[PDB]
Amino acid sequence: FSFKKLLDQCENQELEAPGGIATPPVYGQLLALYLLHNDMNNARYLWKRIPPAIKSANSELGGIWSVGQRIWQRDFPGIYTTINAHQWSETVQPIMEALRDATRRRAFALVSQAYTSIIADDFAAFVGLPVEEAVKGILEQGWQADSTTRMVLPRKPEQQLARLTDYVAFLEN
Amino acid sequence: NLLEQFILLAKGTSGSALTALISQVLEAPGVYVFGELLELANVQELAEGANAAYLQLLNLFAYGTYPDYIANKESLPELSTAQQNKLKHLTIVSLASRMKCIPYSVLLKDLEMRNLRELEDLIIEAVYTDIIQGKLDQRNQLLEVDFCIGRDIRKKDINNIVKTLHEWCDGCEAVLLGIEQQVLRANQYKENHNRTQQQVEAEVTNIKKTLKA
Amino acid sequence: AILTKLKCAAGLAELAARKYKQAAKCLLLASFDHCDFPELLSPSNVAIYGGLCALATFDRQELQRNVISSSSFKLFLELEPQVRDIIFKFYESKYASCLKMLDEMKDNLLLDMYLAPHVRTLYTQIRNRALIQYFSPYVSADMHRMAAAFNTTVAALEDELTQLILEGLISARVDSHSKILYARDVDQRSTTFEKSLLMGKEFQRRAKAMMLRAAVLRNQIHVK
Amino acid sequence: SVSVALHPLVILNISDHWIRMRSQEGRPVQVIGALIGKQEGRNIEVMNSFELLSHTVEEKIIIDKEYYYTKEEQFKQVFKELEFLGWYTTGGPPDPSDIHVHKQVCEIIESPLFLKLNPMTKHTDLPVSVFESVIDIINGEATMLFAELTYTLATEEAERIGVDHVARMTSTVAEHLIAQHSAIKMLHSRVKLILEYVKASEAGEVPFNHEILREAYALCHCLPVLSTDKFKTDFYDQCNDVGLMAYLGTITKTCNTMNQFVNKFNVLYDR
Amino acid sequence: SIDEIYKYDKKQQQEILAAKPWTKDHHYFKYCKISALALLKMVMHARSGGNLEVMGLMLGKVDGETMIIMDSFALPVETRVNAQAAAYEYMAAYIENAKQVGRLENAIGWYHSHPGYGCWLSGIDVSTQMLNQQFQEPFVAVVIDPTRTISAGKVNLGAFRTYPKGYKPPDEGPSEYQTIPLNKIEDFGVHCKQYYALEVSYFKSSLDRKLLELLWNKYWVNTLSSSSLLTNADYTTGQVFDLSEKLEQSEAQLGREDKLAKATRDSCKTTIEAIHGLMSQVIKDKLFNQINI
Amino acid sequence: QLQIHYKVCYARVLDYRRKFIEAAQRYNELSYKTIVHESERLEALKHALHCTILASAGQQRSRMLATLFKDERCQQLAAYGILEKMYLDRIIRGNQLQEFAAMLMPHQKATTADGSSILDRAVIEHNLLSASKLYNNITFEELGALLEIPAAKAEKIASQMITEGRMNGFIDQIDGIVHFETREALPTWDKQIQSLCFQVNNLLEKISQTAPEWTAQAMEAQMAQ
Amino acid sequence: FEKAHTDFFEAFKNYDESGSPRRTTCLKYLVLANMLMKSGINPFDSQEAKPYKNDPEILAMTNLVSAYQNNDITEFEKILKTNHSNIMDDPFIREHIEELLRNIRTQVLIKLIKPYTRIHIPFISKELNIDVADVESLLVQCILDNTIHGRIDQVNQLLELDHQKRGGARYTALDKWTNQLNSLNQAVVSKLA
Amino acid sequence: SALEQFVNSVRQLSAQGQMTQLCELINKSGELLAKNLSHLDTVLGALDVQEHSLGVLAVLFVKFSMPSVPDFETLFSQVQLFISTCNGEHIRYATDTFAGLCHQLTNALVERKQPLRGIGILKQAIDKMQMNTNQLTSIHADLCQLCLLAKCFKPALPYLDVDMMDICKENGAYDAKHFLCYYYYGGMIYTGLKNFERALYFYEQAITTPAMAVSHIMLESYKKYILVSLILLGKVQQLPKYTSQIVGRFIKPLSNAYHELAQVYSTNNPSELRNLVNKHSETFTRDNNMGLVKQCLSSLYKKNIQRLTKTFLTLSLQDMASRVQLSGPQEAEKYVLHMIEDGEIFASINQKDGMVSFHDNPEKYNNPAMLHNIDQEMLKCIELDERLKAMDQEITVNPQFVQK
Ligand SMILES: N#Cc1ccc([C@H]2[C@@H](O)CCCc3cncn32)c(-c2ccccc2)c1
Ligand SMILES: [Zn+2]
Repeated sequence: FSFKKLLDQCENQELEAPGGIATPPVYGQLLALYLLHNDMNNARYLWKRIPPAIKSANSELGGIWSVGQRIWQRDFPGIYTTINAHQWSETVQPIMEALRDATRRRAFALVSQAYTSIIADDFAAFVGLPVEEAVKGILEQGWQADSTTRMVLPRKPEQQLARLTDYVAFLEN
Repeated sequence: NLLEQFILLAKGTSGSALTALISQVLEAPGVYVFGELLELANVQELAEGANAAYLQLLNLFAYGTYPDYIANKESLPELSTAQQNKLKHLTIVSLASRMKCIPYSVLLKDLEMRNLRELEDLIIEAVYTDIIQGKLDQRNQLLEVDFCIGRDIRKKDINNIVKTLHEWCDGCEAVLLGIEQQVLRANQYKENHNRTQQQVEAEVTNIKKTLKA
Repeated sequence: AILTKLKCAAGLAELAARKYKQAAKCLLLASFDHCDFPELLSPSNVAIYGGLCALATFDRQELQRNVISSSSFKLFLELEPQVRDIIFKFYESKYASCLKMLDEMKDNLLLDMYLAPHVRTLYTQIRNRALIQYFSPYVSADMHRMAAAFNTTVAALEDELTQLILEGLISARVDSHSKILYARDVDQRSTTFEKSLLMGKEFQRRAKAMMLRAAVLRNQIHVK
Repeated sequence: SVSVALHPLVILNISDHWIRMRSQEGRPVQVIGALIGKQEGRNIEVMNSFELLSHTVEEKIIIDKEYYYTKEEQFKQVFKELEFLGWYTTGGPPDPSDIHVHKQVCEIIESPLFLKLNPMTKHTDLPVSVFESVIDIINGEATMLFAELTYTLATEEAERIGVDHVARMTSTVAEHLIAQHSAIKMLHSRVKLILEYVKASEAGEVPFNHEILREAYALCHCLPVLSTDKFKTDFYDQCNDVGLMAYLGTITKTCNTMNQFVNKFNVLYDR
Repeated sequence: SIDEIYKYDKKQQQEILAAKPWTKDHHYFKYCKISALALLKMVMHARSGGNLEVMGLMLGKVDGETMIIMDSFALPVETRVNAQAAAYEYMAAYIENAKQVGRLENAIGWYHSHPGYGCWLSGIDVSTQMLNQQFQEPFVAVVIDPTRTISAGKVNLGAFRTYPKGYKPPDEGPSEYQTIPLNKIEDFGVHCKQYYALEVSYFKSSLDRKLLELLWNKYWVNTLSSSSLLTNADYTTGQVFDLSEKLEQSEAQLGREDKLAKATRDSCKTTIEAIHGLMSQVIKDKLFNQINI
Repeated sequence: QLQIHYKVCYARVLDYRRKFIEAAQRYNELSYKTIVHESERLEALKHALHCTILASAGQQRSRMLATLFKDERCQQLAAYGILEKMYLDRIIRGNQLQEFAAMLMPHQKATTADGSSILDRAVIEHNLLSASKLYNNITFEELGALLEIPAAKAEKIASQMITEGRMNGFIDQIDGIVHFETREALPTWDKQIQSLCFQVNNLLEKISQTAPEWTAQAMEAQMAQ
Repeated sequence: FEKAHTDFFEAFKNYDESGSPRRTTCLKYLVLANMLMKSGINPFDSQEAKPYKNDPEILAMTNLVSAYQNNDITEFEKILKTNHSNIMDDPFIREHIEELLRNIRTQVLIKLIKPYTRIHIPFISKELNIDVADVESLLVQCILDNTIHGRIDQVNQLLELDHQKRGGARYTALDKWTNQLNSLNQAVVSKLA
Repeated sequence: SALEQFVNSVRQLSAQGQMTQLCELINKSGELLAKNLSHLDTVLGALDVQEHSLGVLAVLFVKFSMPSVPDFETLFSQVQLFISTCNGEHIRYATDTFAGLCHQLTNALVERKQPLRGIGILKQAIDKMQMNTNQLTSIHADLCQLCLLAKCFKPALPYLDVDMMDICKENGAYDAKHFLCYYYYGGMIYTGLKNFERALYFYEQAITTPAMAVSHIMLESYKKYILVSLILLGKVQQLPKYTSQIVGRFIKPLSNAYHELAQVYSTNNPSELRNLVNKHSETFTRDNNMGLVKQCLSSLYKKNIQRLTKTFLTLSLQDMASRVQLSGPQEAEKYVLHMIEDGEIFASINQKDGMVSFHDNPEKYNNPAMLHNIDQEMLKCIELDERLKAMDQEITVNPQFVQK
């Protein structure tokens, strides 16, 4: 829940903006949180609205935007590749290692709900894990992975009386 | 009654006659509750002696089930076929007390039954003795029990009766309170609507009478 | 001889007007004995026109009542055995032979100056009605013995009954993996709920729009 | 043995018959009549009744059979699917005279029922009592005896509404949740008294009744009532049907209000 | 005591009938008292007919400006003015048998059912009642709606007395609203001014009072174990069909006396009945389905 | 003797002529004759009861079954087990029916008389109605095992009896399932609520009579005051 | 077929005072046209048929009529097989034999599908004594004529019969209400043009 | 000095009531010509914190020549403080000058290219001037324009998600430019957030406005409405019957590239649509709504795939790509996967044999969640009816309505 509060605080701080321009750490945190919450429209608009001078003086924003571009193209291998290509002073890392976990859960849910059968290599690329790791991990949920054909088989996952009295009171006046 | 007849035959008997009468009670069809005979001090005095197992056997037919006898077959006296059938009927009743849709697998495992025909024959037997009333769903492999008799209760099982009845009374009180509150709210809504309508009409009449000047 | 001539003239006029059902209805009531029109219609042409138009537009009950179990028209179909065979094979659910004879007589029908403009659409309607009548008794067809019951192949069959389903004439779904035409009937409760919720959504949207319009007209907002 | 379902209309018939005769002759007299209904398998359902003409000769009541047959044809004209089920009278426990009248009624149908009402009663439950006739061989003699049957009150929705209307003798939400309130009050009082008896037996103020507490435990086991998944699906089906009906009614009401507002707007602002 | 009404005074009845004050006053009869037994009898007879109209007679007596019904019996009668003329023999035989078994009260009116379309007098009912007040005077016409009795949980009953041909009453047009279907709205509108509705009250004796009080001790089960949404289900669909037709007519009027308001009233009635049924179901679920461990 | 000797001969002739229900009625009538030598009344009652085989299912026979069931003297008869199951609509197994047939007599034991045995067919159709009250649905080779007939014969009999209106249900041949009455969820909910409230009423009534006044009326006054 | 039946009856009753060897043929034609309409129900029970039906010049025809009214496929085809040389020999009888058989196979089949909700087509083939191709043809013809209310699963080769009737009258009413609300709601809003 | 006497009279009128006299005295401008205008700006805020110093800031911002102030820094600071502490209803007496000051600030920020710097100011000015949230002011258009030029679309969302029931008159003023600007800019803000359902509504309300001339905002809103309707729906939604005849007589001919795009869109040919886009690429980029035209190109493919669900129970990837003109089973599979993820389709992918399988809607209305949804719709309808009844009752008590 701290991620939502940090996002709100960063948005408010960028709105305060003594000069219209926020500090580059706040820009990076806001972009990382936008990527984390899978909100790509606001992330892209933040990228366009970041001044070019801030971009040139802060090369980290390029890495966060490369990860965002990978997310925009729905390129999960690219997402995992670009996430593990950058580091900073533990203000974007907590919200970017948490981005990887959210991306992995998203990929798992997408494969579960979209595929009745997916190749082991494709599933491993989706979850960003080694093939044998991905196949072994689906053990207690029963995904019926098969050898030789290398085909996985994803599995799909009061006050009512007051309301009714309100409805009748409305209808009868 | 049938159990009351056996109690009158155990007023003074003790020893081997008591065990013979206990076996007759457990075998005679139609009697599926044994608490009145179990509470007798004469019967309870069997807890010490050679016939103690017999008393425990009665405690199996009043509070225990068939799996409780399978695990203690050596300790208990060798049951007759009729007594085993009665114990299976009581196990069906006990299962029906906690769930109203008993899977066939649970009945097969608990009653140590061989196949589906034998189990359903036993269930039909239990229905014909009026201790349970329900229907057999072969396709879904269920026994939907509509009614079942109340088995015997220990002195520690009366607390559950009090708990359930207290919860039911609290639910009834809450429902009545909600009904009264909803009646009050509906009446308030109706009176407020009528008051606002009459106030609007009065304002319109005042404006109309002012417009005539 | 006078009523028959009027019926034939009306049927021909409504055939030229591309109203095939009425043309069939007027040409079916003609009498064989009173049919001698060297300037209007030959008896064979009456049979061909009536049979083709009825096969195109009449449903099963009407076709049986008016063409198959009518003693007046039986004489006309005696002149043209091919049309009678086509009609009776359509009724008896023998579509391969019926469509084969229709295709065989297509060339001769295209030289008829009064039916040639209508041959294409009449054949299209006949084939569509045959396709509808084939799947009517089936909850699950085979798309085989069906691509054979018609002249086409399985792929051309998918092309045909995809547009038939899209047009709403056949309420079905084609499974292209196993190549089977399944019948989907309705989910009446779900459709009712969906349509009611959609109506409520549009009602709320246009009520908000009308409230904004009332605010606009109240303040006399306009572009000058 | 049979299972009897009794309609309250029969009870009202008998009570009105007794009241009319008592008012007509000044003193309370015993009334005799017929009970009709439907028998399906072992289930008897008594749903109507009509008065029977009886003559007291010497010290014995004889049922006029000709009048019974004319009335049987009369009620066959209107109730085409109702059959003669038995007879009814008023009084206390079944008297020896009731045996005589039941023997007379047995000449009409094979196994009649016998209803008895107690207009002058002291207990707090319904004085209706139903019996069936049995023949017992005692000391080498065939004697008629009455075996009491257990009856339930047959439910018809119109009958329930009429009985509630004639028993109560008096916002739509408030009027609706007063019929619910009374039944819930009765259920709550009964459950509370049962709970108090159980608590008294537990701590110890009344003799330990094994049977009563066994029935109490069975009653506790009867809850919840039909908590299966199919029941939940059906319940939410009904809830959603009523919700869609409410949504459509609300849309209609809002359309009417919007029409009134549009009319007023067009009148005020000249359009 | 409440048993005074059940005592029949033949001499007083003959004197009142000889006096016949109702031939002078035109709105003489203002009240209709119906016994509990008679009301129940007509209710069961009306419900037993299903969707088909049923009719019977009801016996009673006049007291002051009140018509009192003691009992009611069905008629084998099954459009037709004075349809009881086809069952005169049944009426006479029933009257004779009733007099044999101590039913000293003579015929006071006729009742018939209006399944699902309100309690009023149609054109045929007005003619029948007008003929009845010429010969069988005094006479009152009771109309029962069993389907709406089920749906609303309230006895839908109405006693009416017509006006003679050639008499215009002093308006009396408050017109308490009643949902009349689109097919029966024209007859109701045409003939609404040719009759007036008596005030209906009910009574019971001491024995009926005691028996109902004791029967309620075991009759509360049926109140708490009944579903209204399932019994009067086909009635609601017919009401929705009629309401949609009314909405169509109201929209046509909008395109052109405020049919939209009447359609809204009908929709509100139907929807309120449905929500009442749902409230009963929710109460039952709370009482019996929420005692789980 | 007088005229009862004629009645016995008449009932015997009615038995021979296959006049089942009339013979049962006559035998029941002379079973109550006081002037007979006691045990002969038991023989007349047994002969009246032995019209479970000689009988056509309907209304006149069901009333006779009820009359015999309400007899305390029928408990001494070996056919009582057949009677109680036939009146209460219970499954009659093979051994008990075979014993009943064994204690019959050759003319009552009409070998074919319709094709298969006339009594065995009636028992099979009786066990199939009685199985429709214990099962929501039953497969073949289980209904056939229950009635001790081949699965094909069980399906044929059930199908023939469904069309003739004698029983409600339908057959699914693909799964081999006979489906009996449906018993939908909400009417069952109402019935179970009514049964639970009946239990509440019965418990209240029983408490008020094993402890009259005392706790019963004391607590009734306590809650109402 | 009705007028043919009456004409043949009149010919049979009027041909007694003339040529002998064409009296039985007219009776055969009369009973053929009687059972061809499948509604005559006029077996040899008629009193005027005593002189020429009691005498067994023809007997297989009486059994054929009895089987036709009894809807017995086995008996009908047995009389057509064992009792030869007096039924199939007539060219007039033969051309209506196949119409007669299909008349009874339809009536047996209607009775067979009544208790079922899903019935195998090989089962119907064994019951009607006709192979599965003509079983499916007869089912298609019956379903098209609204005679049988069911549908053929061709891949599994089984007839599914419409037995469940969910309450749809409520949903049609709700749909009409929704459509009227959709039309009325627009009409109200357009008044504020 | 005149300024001292005017300040004294302003202070006297404040806290003494009679706000009409105060507004009349402030309306007596033209004496604020002295360039000491800042000395009296901080001598009156002690009591009745800010109702004065609003015409002062107005005349400061309408000085024509750039606020001499450092860039304007100082004037911006005073205006921000004024908006922060103008204590609500005091400035509502003169609400045309408040909106005018907001317009001046918005124009100054737009000219110097820092709109975000004033995005948060207008949020304070909107809710401190409107009577309720359902009241459209002229600062709504300014806020939308600032949130549009400086691409921060989220601050404007609370001011766009509320449906407007009343429109502020603002002592005259409030031309139709503010209404059209607000609805056009809200439509473009929703379009950027891909809320096409509400963007279409906003665009429609822009075109619906009564008009006797041709507005540039009206034409742009119509042209974007066509595209948004082609994206959200498969066709161009029919405009309301009450739209002014100007849009169908001038704006429709002036928008022919978009009508041709809709016409070629009605035929389900992606190649034809791409050819049309390349043909009119000059007008789509000049109108600056290119990339929304490409969204129509992308949505045509989704429309084609959504049509396969109405005919096919199961299809291959290869022949699906053939049907929708995707040229490859892999692209078809990626399209299906994206549509499944977005919820636009109910389908499954089986690459053992390369098959898409189209399912029905799993929503059967037998769950408490649908009960909650229907209750939410019921509540919205009930509040709609309550608003309609309130307006009805307020019209009824109007003396003008009673007189006629
Ligand atoms: N006396 C008189 C009488 C008059 C009318 C009717 C019927 C009849 O007209 C048909 C429908 C219209 C209608 C409304 N109320 C009654 N009716 C009937 C009637 C009553 C029950 C059964 C058959 C006829 C009797
Ligand atoms: Zn009427």
